[PDB]
Amino acid sequence: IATLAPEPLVEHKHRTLILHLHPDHPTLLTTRSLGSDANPTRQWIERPTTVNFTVTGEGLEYTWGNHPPKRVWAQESGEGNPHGWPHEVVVYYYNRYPLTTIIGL
Amino acid sequence: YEHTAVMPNKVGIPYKALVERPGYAPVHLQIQLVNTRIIPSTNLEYITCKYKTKVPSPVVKCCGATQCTSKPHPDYQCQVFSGVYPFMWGGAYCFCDTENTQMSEAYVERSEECSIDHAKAYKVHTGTVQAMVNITYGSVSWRSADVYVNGETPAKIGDAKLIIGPLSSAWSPFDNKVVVYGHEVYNYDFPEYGTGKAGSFGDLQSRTSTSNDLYANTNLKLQRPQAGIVHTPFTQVPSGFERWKKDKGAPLNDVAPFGCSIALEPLRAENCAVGSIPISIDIPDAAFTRISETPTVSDLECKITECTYAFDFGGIATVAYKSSKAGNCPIHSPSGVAVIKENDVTLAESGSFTFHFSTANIHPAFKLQVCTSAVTCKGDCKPPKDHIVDYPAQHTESFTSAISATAWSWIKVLVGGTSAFIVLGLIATAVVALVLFFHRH
Repeated sequence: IATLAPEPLVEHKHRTLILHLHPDHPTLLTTRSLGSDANPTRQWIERPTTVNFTVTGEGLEYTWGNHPPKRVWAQESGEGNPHGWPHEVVVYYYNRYPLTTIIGL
Repeated sequence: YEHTAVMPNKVGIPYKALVERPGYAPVHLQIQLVNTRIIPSTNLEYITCKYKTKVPSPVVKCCGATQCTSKPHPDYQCQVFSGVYPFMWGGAYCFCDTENTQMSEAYVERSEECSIDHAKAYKVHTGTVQAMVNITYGSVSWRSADVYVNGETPAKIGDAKLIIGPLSSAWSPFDNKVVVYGHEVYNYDFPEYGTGKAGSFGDLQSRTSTSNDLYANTNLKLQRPQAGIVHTPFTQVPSGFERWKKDKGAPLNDVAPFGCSIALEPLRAENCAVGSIPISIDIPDAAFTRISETPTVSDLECKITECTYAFDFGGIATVAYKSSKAGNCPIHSPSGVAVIKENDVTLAESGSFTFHFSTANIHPAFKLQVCTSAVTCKGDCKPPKDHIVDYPAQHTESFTSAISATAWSWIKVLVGGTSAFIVLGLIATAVVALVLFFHRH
């Protein structure tokens, strides 16, 4: 019999997953991305910390403690609106494609 | 009939296609993968585990001297220590002072935990790829049997032979040397059974778990017993297999790209999502009905009532028809803009039905075919408010999905007025060339 970690508090932002972790033993948290590059992180959590992970449209999978792994995907919500004045069209495509509209303008 | 196409390499998303035999009613075909296992060919060179050095009882011929032969043993050690004068219980061992002999030999062997936990060293080589497909067509229910992913071998599922084509990528997540310890596999190099650096991985190498030949170099050095007691001391470096268990990095099933899940018993790398898979299915001729016994629609008008950007089935559209007769006939959208949730619809004489779809476009300009008749649908969509969800996308994001009508207006204003500015310079250049020529003659 091995210990089970407390459940994290998950909070969602635009292409960002925030995990509030409050362990009572040194606990392993490993994530990877489901794209062409894994970009893997691995760390032992001893004190109550928060970690922000960037989730793209391909996905992200995080394992915390002895829990089964969970997979999350990010939608295309954005911040601006595409229809309207030119100070709103430029802002909307910058939050969606941050590099393409920099060299596209 | 025979229908050949190409499907994406994704597991939970069905591939819907509408076969078109002219003169017969179309048959809705649905192919859905369940597994995708990349199975390389491995051979086991050697295993490794923690050692256990056993010490035989030393001889004490303690008036004179003794010598040893070279017994065949892994990391065998001999020494002779002169003038020890030991002290057992009940007085000293022998009378002869200041000239004695103790051998104290030693020998290294594998432990009894080597049957339970050990690390297997494999060399891989590219092998078969196979998958399990769930299929249906027409009125036939879902029947599934696994196929081989190569463009040669046909498999009979139901009454239809499916030939799953080769994968477009030769990517496999295993390097040429892997270590399988317990539940997870690694990507680690071997010393290849000849060498062992005594502290890293090949301190103890054995070809099989029950094998009789052992390789062992643990730097076993004997030491002189002190102060007149009978015991055999030694010094040696610790086991590198116990050190490898501390320093091993992340396993291959935690750093694999494309979301591969690594299983063990044939050493699969299951459910990767890379490339595309061509298909070729031969459909029986008894699944086609004549077109005189099926509905045929005309006067189709498509209106989209609600559309949402999200990759959940939030798109709804209702169309209006007037069929020739009542019955069932399938629907399909052949373009890559939107996928359709429904397979078939029930018709009447001059009614209307609704279907749910899913698109990644702001303005979906897709068309769909119902009852071998096409109709174009158009509309506008709004972004969703949820930021992170736990299901994959049903659609496919294109390059021009995110461009709206106002962004197309600003591009055409920019492109149109730039070329109109530069043509007016070319027109006015050719105008003054004519009036300068007309001045002379």
